[PDB]
Amino acid sequence: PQITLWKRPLVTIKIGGQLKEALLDTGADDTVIEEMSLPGRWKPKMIGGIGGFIKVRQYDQIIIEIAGHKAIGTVLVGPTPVNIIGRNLLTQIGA
Repeated sequence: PQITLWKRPLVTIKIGGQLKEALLDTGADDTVIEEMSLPGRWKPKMIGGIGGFIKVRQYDQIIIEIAGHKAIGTVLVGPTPVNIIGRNLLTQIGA
């Protein structure tokens, strides 16, 4: 089975005690989470640039739990299929 590597189990994150599945993407500078409802204040955000033009919402005061570690920062929310993590969180963990 060398052709395919079993690789250790995937990775999950805990937001408010909720279990979610997300993939790591070093190519993503920021983090985007599929559309969902969350408690607390929210703000409308728009994206354009090149190849973009959709309205999304974001949260600027939420806490994320990773590998039993607490972290506070901005967490952009969009209609993306699932959740994707960018360098913002990847580097947050440190080395």
